[PDB]
Amino acid sequence: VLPENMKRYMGRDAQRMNILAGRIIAETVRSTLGPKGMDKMLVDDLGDVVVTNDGVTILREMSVEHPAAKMLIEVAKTQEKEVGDGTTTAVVVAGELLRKAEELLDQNVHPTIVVKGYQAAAQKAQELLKTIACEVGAQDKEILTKIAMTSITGKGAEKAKEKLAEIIVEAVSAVVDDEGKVDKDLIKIEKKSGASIDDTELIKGVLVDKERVSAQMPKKVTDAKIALLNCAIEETASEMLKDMVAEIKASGANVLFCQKGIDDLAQHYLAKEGIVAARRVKKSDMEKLAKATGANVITNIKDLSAQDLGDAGLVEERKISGDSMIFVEECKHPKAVTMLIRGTTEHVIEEVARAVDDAVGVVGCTIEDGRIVSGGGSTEVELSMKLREYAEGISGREQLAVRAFADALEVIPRTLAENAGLDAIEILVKVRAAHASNGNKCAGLNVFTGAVEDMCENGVVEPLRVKTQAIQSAAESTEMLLRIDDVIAAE
Amino acid sequence: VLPENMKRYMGRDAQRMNILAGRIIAETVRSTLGPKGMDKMLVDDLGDVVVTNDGVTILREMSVEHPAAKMLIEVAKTQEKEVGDGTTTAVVVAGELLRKAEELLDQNVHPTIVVKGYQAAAQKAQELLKTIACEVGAQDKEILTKIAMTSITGKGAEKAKEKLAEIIVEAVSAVVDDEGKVDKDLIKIEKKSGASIDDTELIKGVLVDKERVSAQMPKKVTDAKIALLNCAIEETASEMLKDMVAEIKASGANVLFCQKGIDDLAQHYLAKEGIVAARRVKKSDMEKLAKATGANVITNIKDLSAQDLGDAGLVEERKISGDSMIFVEECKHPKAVTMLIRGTTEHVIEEVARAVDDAVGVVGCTIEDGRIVSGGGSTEVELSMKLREYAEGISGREQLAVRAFADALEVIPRTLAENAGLDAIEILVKVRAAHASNGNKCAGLNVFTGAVEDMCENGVVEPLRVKTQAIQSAAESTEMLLRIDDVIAAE
Repeated sequence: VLPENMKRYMGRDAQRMNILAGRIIAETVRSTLGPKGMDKMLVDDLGDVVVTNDGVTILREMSVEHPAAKMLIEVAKTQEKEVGDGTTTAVVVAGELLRKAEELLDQNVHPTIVVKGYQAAAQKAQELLKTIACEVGAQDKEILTKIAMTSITGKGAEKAKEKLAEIIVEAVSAVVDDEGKVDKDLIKIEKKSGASIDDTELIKGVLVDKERVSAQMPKKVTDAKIALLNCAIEETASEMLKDMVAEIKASGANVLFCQKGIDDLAQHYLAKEGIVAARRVKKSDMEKLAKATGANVITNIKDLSAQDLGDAGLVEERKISGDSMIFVEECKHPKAVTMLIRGTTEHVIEEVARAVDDAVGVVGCTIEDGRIVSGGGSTEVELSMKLREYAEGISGREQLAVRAFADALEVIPRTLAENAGLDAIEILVKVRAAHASNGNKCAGLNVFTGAVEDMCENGVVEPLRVKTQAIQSAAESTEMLLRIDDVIAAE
Repeated sequence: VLPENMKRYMGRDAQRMNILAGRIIAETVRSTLGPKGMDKMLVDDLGDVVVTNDGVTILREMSVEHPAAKMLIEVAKTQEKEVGDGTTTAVVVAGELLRKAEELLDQNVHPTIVVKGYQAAAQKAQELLKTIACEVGAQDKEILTKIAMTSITGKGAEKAKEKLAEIIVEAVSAVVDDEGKVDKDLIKIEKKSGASIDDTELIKGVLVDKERVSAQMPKKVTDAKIALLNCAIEETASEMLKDMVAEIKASGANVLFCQKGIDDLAQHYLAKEGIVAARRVKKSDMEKLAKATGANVITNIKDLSAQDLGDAGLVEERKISGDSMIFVEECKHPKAVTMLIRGTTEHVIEEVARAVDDAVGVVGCTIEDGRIVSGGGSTEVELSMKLREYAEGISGREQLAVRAFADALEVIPRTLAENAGLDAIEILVKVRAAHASNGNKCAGLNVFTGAVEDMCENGVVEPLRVKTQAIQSAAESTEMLLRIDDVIAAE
């Protein structure tokens, strides 16, 4: 009757295997979300040994056995590539969810009915998540720097947060054309040693990774006409390589970045005339230096010409913490802007590089939705006491659906209390009571002193595409995994 | 007396082996049919994980042990080649039927007897299944949509049932010649993203997934003379390839679709005159472009010529969902018709394409056969109560067998009760009672409210192709399988 891999589990047998798998990797992930947790150390196979707190990776490495348990990576995985933030959230409440869906299924529910609850309480939840929404519109600066600070919390520096959420709002407020499309690609993040957390600056242009070629070429130009060649100023020795260099100084460059190198004796001519030049320079390089400086990007070094060519307000080669790089400031029309990040080690620079990228992301969310929620746990307790009262509206089995799915929304505000060594059942009361009466806004779980607070007036708050995706893609993922009743296993 | 590998079973020994092999099988797949059916998770040696509801590939895969047990995919396998519908039917009430034929076999009686009831209860079944007939005409609209929607139930969308059914009945009622006959190959099924459920349409013609070869070619032709050139437009570079193109523009091709395509230089000749072309277009989008436009399909290009030639109102290359496709509407004489289909992903599409193709197979039989019946258990419970009082008719052994074959028909209707988690006892007396009385179209078992139900007056009803073959194929399978009673075994 079957063959090829076959040991077979319906009903109880089934329950066990899909609950244990999903419970598992929740426990995994429970104590990594927000201010109150904690670090994990992986090791595979290659005996290789790897500290991390962040949920995707964490289930990536760990070669899994449970196939059912494999379909749950899948649901943290599609929350990182998309939005980013909330890996954690989508998933954890995807295992909790399921525990609670066990108590029932042991009431012999018709798995039928329990889904007929958590669907109509997904849906309603949409109508809830949308109103607690405390609308503040798109380019208001106050709030931009409260969505940006929350882009920077639980992090190796949330400290900076006020200087990492400023030159960020200036750098996305400066990129986006026709209010309501929201571009990342544009904001590069360079990371150099020396400073503090607050000496991060926003050069209206492009800061690349580039020496001066020829030691010839003046180490700084004033009002410079930067060229872009993506393609060859290599030909083989004497003549060819002279005709390429005397045609750059024919058109109008002082400044040249070529994605395709330089020889010796051709930088000697470049520096003969007062032309500086930057070798090997990356095509990442190229496009940024194009919108910085103002450039239309060419093919070769042989089309290089002042007209497809830029305008730039200072251009020095600056050695910065024992490495040379090329700056390109005062930029006329930056689409797209680089933010210099001063910094600790490469590790706190990188992070203030990621505490902008996911800041520009998340504000490219308050362009397209200029909603703002709910200071982490906040909107949960609100959804709580609404959707409880929603339940007294359904009737039948779907009663017992929607009640359970509210009371498991208290999962996340709970653990972030517990992790915090707090009395849960006091605060819960504190926050719930203060949310029905203040609003969206006001109604928080602050870690610190331990009591309900204005994540708003702090503000401490996060974008709205974050909360939205994290809950939907999670919620419907764990009702798939709900619903397979029959496991015939095998490799 | 018997080789190698040996071991031998009758009666006790046997009956248990067979039955086991029977029942397991069934147990498996019972809980999968109807409103109420649950997925399954296969896995082979290879490692490959696999999620499927449908009986055939269920038993396909799962590499089975017992050679009697092998005789049991044969019986879901035939049911899928012919109609499709019902795989689950034939089979499950194949192995139930075997459970109850156990009670009597341990009764001692004469298999000979048991069979002797089951064949008269087949044949009188026939007489009952052509009365519960609620008979309409075949090219009516009402009952065309009912057939249509009952081809589109327990599925991915069931949803768009009513939109799914509209454009399928106008696609069938435009195919058929000489109201008797109900061809399938004339209805293509094109799948793109963008839309909702209800907005899928019926292009009186053919839509192919090919974009314009040559980027001179005019991107839109008004009153166009489509060519069909299966041939080679392939010659060696220069000359031979030109007078191949210059022979298209001689004829009166505007518009040209080649089964083998177009080199280089040829494109840029095509595109120089005004002639659009589509390269490596299958034999499939050949055929249906033929019927689409009106063409007679030809050998080569060099034949592609005015009269073998078509009439289409509209031919634009329109990027849809991302992707660029060639439309071919305004179709004078479609014998055969595309039906453009918008939802979701890949997946909601390809389902609406499969919820049409079964919808063109089961309207190809109320052409067939003229004739309607009531899903999920009008016909079963009605057989029940009639075949029951046909027992007290018969006298003998046969008694015993006709009773057990009726009470077996309570099977299906009842599981779909249990699976909704309702009470089967109170329903089955309500729908029996309702069906004696009101009629063959009207005594149902709606899972949703729970209660007996005018199939007919909702619009949930199924073809005839359908219940006819699924009860035949299955009945006389699983009494044949009764009747081997010795098992000598080898590897």
